[PDB]
Amino acid sequence: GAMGSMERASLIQKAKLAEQAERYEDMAAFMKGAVEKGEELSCEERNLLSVAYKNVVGGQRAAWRVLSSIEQKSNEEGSEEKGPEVREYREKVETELQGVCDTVLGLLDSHLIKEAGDAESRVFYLKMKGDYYRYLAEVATGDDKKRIIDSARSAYQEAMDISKKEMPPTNPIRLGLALNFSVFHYEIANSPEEAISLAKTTFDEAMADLHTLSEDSYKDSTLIMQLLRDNLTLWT
Amino acid sequence: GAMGSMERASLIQKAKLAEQAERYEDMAAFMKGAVEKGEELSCEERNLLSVAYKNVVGGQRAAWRVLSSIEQKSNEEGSEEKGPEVREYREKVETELQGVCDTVLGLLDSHLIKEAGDAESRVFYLKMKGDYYRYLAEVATGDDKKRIIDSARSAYQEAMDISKKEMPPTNPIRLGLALNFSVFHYEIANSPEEAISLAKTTFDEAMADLHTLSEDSYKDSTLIMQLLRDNLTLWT
Amino acid sequence: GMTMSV
Amino acid sequence: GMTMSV
Ligand SMILES: [Cl-]
Ligand SMILES: [Cl-]
Ligand SMILES: [Mg+2]
Ligand SMILES: [Mg+2]
Ligand SMILES: [Mg+2]
Ligand SMILES: [Mg+2]
Repeated sequence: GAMGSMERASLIQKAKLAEQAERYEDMAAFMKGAVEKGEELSCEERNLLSVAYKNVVGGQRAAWRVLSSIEQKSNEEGSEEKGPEVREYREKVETELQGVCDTVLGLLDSHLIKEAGDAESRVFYLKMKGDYYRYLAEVATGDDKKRIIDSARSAYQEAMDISKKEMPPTNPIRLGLALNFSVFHYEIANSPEEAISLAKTTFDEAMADLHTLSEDSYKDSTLIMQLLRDNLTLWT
Repeated sequence: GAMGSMERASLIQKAKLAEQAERYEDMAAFMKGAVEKGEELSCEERNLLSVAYKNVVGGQRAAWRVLSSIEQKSNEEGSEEKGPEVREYREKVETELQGVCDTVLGLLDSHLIKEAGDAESRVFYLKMKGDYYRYLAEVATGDDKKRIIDSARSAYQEAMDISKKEMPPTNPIRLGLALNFSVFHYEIANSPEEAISLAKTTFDEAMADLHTLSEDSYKDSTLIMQLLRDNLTLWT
Repeated sequence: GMTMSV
Repeated sequence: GMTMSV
């Protein structure tokens, strides 16, 4: 790999520089190189990995949705035929997005998840696995769509089981996992009631644990609680 | 080239799709492929080419400035030594930016400019040549910096001479050329008085010609006149 | 309109 | 603060 000759610490340093410069493709490539050094990642390093790929795939998802909307309109009644170009270019972006998801899932499988023993790392990586299978599910249309959906569900469920056993209800990783699994239920699994129930129960349990927290921890937890509330307001 | 197998019209169509999806690297590659078909570009096609590369190089310039600022701070009195990484990564971004500028200049030289006979195309392409030499000048520090600066100046000057002879003072291409040549004087050539004089004279001549225009042309011209005014307000 | 995730 | 170009 092109990062094989660079020191692990230099890759991390450059990932932080790329973030400051909003160069997220570079940031992702640097953190991929750091993961491939084979050492476990610290808390800060895990969040650099997540930030980088979340931004890259976020831009690809936004573009895919623009192009998919155009393609769907072109297939309505009374829409003039414009040839294969819209489909081709949507497919190009889709393939690039799938490739990024496959890359992340490959890093998790070789070998981040199997070496992750602490709840904070294991839940973080399993949430990531659920997230990137969810992104694959958003564009899936063929024979393997059900298996992609179930792979997302399975990863989220394992993360949830650990998080409920090992973390307090206000833990930001636990909260963000529940937020995203709730979105999975609503957007992917056609289960809006499950989505709503999960978001409400997560919010209420966290509310009841806020009294245990410092001011700084209270700020971190309430930030994600507000995202659960935003979704509940959208959905009810 | 990877676009050699795609129809010219399909490349243009996909450039417009990439713009809608804010995929400007794709947009640039599609328009590079369209230029390399060897036919002249229409007005609309020229603006697709310009939009695409302006966005790509604009992001690179913004990142280069972030990294250059960090590098300059690291070389101040009392700054801890952090190794070669900041310089290396600034150099990486700089090299990528130079490569994009070289690509654009290569398209202009092979063979957009030599086939451009109408004032609207010739001035447009010569302004582009000045712009991308200006972007090279922004990062130049070596033996060829003066020659890069003079290449920008020479292209702008030829465009100005044609625009004053062949276009009315309110023509948006003429106005944007003068805006950018004024920025060249202020930021590149260390000539703030020339920058100010050019912007003022351009603004005043355009003001006096507005009465000849339709409502739509008046809107297009006054938009760029306001940018000249913004710079004059910043500079005086 | 936007569904929130993190 | 921003210099305008087009
Ligand atoms: Cl394509
Ligand atoms: Cl580098
Ligand atoms: Mg080493
Ligand atoms: Mg371990
Ligand atoms: Mg043909
Ligand atoms: Mg000609």
